[PDB]
Amino acid sequence: MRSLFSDHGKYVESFRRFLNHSTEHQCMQEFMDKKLPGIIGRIGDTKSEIKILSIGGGAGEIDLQILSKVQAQYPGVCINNEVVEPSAEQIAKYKELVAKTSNLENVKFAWHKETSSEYQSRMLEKKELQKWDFIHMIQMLYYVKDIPATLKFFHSLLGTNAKMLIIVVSGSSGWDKLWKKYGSRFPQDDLCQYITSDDLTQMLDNLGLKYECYDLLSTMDISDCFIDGNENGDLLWDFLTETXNFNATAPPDLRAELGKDLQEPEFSAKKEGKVLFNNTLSFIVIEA
Ligand SMILES: CCN(CC)Cc1cc(Nc2ccnc3cc(Cl)ccc23)ccc1O
Repeated sequence: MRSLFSDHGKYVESFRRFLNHSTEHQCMQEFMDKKLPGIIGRIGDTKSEIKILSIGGGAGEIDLQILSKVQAQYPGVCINNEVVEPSAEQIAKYKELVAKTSNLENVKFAWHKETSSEYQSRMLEKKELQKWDFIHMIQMLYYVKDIPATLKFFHSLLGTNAKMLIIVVSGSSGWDKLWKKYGSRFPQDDLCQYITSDDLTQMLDNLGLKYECYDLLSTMDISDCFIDGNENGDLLWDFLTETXNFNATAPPDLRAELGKDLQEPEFSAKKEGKVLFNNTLSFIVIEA
């Protein structure tokens, strides 16, 4: 088999179906509306500029919502939103989104086509480290080589009253169960780390950083995954397994097995007929 990250083709397409078959964005949006305002309430205090660093910003749809909340707390204040993203493709999409979005006059965007790691190296050379008021790393620590070094470095970039938000799947999610029970069944992955909020809180504890973690239930409708002849299902199987052509490249044993307990209370829930895989998310807020 081959990590999904490989075939850029389906990698991007399996994710598309994921969002259309999950509550991932609704969950995040819920967090931005109910919890974020309170979290960023003082990051702009005494500042004539608010610096926001988006690590791993994809097309920026969540980025803009966060910006929305920031502007709401600090009307009139210029916002400098820098985005660190290696994909020239995501950057292009992010830009087009920004161009079609109204009420962004007060915001200056900057895109850095590189990984958080490269960004780190480049900054460490500079005469001095620049501070940020808000840094967010949404669903991307999975693709980082050195997580503790990333957490420690970006936390060191936090200014006075600054905050750092991290989002990854929760340790109580179905992903955690899925990775513990079938982890061995798959080959080593130099392109992806299968970590959850449990791994993060452990690293944060040892790092001695102050943080708070909130969990919000989220679901992934994996119904189509149980219909042999279904294009969408097969795509969901790739995402769910972080594997290129899973059904086609995976031992019938692993396949038949997974498709069995993927319907167990252990991994999913059955409501309205649908099979809802546990996609519970964790929102981690770190203080300067
Ligand atoms: C390695 C693990 N899986 C899930 C636990 C994590 C994971 C990755 C993502 N991000 C993505 C996965 C696959 N293709 C993608 C393609 C694009 Cl253009 C942007 C983000 C992607 C989103 C949610 C999520 O939970």
